[PDB]
Amino acid sequence: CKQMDHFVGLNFNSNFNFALVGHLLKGYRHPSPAIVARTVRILHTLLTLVNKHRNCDKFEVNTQSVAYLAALLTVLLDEEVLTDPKIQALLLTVLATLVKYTTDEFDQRILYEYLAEASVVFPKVFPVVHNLLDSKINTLLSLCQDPNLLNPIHGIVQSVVYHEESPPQYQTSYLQSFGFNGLWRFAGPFSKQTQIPDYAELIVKFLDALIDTYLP
Amino acid sequence: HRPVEWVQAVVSRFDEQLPIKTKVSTEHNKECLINISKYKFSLVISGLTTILKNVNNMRIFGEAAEKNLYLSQLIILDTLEKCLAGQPKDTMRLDETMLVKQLLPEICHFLHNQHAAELRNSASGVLFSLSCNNFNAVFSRI
Repeated sequence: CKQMDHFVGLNFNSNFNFALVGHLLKGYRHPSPAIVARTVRILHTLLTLVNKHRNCDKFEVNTQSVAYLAALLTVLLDEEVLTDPKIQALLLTVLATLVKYTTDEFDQRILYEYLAEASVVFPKVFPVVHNLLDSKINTLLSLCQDPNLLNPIHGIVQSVVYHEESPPQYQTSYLQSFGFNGLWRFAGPFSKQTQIPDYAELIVKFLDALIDTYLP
Repeated sequence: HRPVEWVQAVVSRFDEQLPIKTKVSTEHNKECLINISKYKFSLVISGLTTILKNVNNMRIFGEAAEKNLYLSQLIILDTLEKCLAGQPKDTMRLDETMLVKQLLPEICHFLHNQHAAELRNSASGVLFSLSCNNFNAVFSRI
């Protein structure tokens, strides 16, 4: 099971809890809304269990429960509860992937407010996801006319241009460093090619592993 | 760096918000130009001065000249007012670089019919805000 995490780019050994969320992120891109309801039901039931591991931590932010809240903020960001460079980058990638594919204006605004809050709060990890929303922000500044929409966008631009002067200690390739590359690849829309990919061949061996360990 | 090139798209949006070429978006765009000009200054002033040079050289035959030029010159000049009064306070030498490209549009303004008079006040205020730093270039020219 090492080999599949190289190809899908989500490593369970690097971070279990964010990688399961990143697997469930494609449920929001399903054509059926019932599947979306099942997806958020999975997220809530997982949230209850990961807070049941701790003592009465249901709907309070802690590191073993941050990612689900990210996946639940579409349907805070304290610096002292986590104090980790990787977790900020992972949550920021989760938020940016929740931005780029959704076309709901209310979801866009409620994510841009938390994004502009994160730009002021976390400038040190902000050039990581910067090219990912570069595709959106260029069209948003040029065409969009809602001041409530552009004001967090404007705050993002002011936060970027103020803190640009430092060299990138965490650039875009940092995601590739700890084996969590291509989170945006998995959370994208369905391809509609209806073609099985290549890596499923490896998954075949995965299945023929499991049987040989479990029946006898 | 090259994703931060959105400031040029902001400049192009300011071009599309010109009367010669939604008003809340124009106000937010102008305020964002002033807010960027505090930190990143040379790109904003370079873009805005290419804008004013372009507005100077277009569209003379219509009445769109005597109304849209009349409004847009005040728009460009008061954005320059709030940019230069946004405290840059650093030389970044540019003596022959861009200030030389400033002063010939400036004497194009106040070298010398009814619409001219209040433009002269705004251009004089622009020179007043501009000559708080780099007095040596205009002193050498005079």
